Amino acid sequence: PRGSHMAKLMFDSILVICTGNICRSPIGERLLRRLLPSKKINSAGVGALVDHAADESAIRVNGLCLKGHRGTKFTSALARQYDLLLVMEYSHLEQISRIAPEARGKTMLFGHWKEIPDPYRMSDEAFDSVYQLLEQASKRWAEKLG
Ligand code: NI
Repeated sequence: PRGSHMAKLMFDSILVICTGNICRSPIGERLLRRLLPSKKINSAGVGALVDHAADESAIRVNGLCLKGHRGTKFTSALARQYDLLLVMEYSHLEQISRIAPEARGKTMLFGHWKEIPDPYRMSDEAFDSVYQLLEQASKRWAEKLG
């Protein structure tokens, strides 16, 4: 979990997790990717829309592209491939413990330095407020990991 130059040794892979894997986690993944170019950053959804491209609204919103993103179901097998798991909603943690018991010990909230709301099927203003949350949350994580 901490706390400096040591963090770079402990976490080289990060799994960003939301519900549908077409709004929140796609954005968070891309944000962390250009902040941590050396790390393995992917995403999944506890109730993902498998093989679905990123949501239209999420795509619209700063200026970063969601290139080649497809919906990915979260599985214990997948958790086994990542040092750190970041979830958007607190409910995800509980659903993670249920799906992958071994992963719970290595999962925290995206924006640990409050949870991020589900923008799915909401106004563009909601996507902006959420995006803002994702960006600043992604920055606090970038510094806390080098
Ligand atoms: Ni479909």
